Order: sequence, then C-alpha cells, then structure tokens
Amino acid sequence: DIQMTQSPSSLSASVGDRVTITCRASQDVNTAVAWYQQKPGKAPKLLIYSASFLYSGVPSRFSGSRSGTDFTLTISSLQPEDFATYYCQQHYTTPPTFGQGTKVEIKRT
Amino acid sequence: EVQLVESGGGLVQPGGSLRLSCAASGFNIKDTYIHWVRQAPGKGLEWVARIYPTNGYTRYADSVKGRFTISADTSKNTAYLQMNSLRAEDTAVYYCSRWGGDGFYAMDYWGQGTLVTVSS
Repeated sequence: DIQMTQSPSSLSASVGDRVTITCRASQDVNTAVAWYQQKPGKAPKLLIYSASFLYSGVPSRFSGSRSGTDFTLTISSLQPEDFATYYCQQHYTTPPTFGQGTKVEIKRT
Repeated sequence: EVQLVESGGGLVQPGGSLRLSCAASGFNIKDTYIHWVRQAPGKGLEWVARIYPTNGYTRYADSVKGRFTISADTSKNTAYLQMNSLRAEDTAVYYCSRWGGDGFYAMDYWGQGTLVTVSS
C-alpha cells in the first residue's frame, strides 16, 4: 500500500508518435512493477513485468525502464490499436496498488 | 486454454449479498494465487482479496475486510467471492486474475469482468 502516482491523466497524439507514461512509487518497490493496457469494456492485459520485460506476444514498440522510484513506459510509434488506457501496478507488498491511469487518445483535428 | 471465466453479478440492493465465481481452465487453482480486482464505473482498478488455494491463505483490502470472503474449491478449480453487507460504493466490474507462477508475480491472466450494481 505503496502508492503509484501516474502522469499524465490523458494525452492526445497521432499514429506514429512516440509517447511516454510515468509512475512514481511512493517507496522503494525494487523492480516489482507491471504495466497493463485496457480497452473499454475489456479486461486489463499484461504488457510489461519486472519493470522492463515484455510479456509474450506484446508488440516490440513497448518498453519499460526504471530509475529509482520512477517507472516509465514508452511506446515508440503509436499504432491504431494502442489507443487505450495504461496502468502501472506495484506488487512488492500487499495490497498491490495501481496508478490512476493514462488514456492515450488521438488528436482528432 | 488458460482462461478464467467469471459469473454471479447482478443488481442487488444495499445490505444485500452476492457470490461471484472465477472458474479456472488450462491450469490449476491450487498452484497459483487468485486475485479479485474491481473497477468502479468512473474509476481505476482496485485490488480487493487474494487466496492461495493449496494452503487456504487469504489477504483482503480494508474496504472489503469483514464484508467479503474469498474461497477456493480446488476440485472444481473455481475461486469465489462472497460479498455480504453490500454498500452502494461496491458497484464495480469485478475481475479475478492470477499470478503466473514462480518469481512471476504479475497478473498475466484475467477473467472478462462481472458487474455488480448496488442501488435501491
């Protein structure tokens, strides 16, 4: 019951753009951070575990990194199917706790 | 065929009760930890309880402690969430998931979601 503070709340970008989501752990959580995506009405999907490992089958445009208490997700060239909400999670102790989310939307105009 | 299937949600009035189901398929419940994670309508994901089905170990979030019970039928390969004394605040889509295995404590598989509505 470490809090994960996720920046930003939302962002707008386009197909092809590079994007960076951030989570700050309120305490040291070591490398025990996972990143989930979720599309509306659907269940989360694991993307990254142990702060920087790709889960099977997830697109290589995704990567995680850590620096201290800070965990970052980059998507290097946004594809259509990447416009969804992203959550970080720490699972170092009980309760596992989640960042509040980042909806990644497309700039329309 | 590693999948979790949930069941049991509906409309229920305040101070009512509900038993949700997470039936495992492809692996076995006894081996892993099973989590229930909810998500209120506007909101993000919130962990509620956890159980290790071999030894019977459970942990609960403060919100739920004393109101809910998570249990496991290992023969049936199903976990359960018994939610009694339902407040309007517990309206959410409930998700069970698992920890993959050893040294892999990321929730790698999740069920579809079952919605529990609580109002008059």
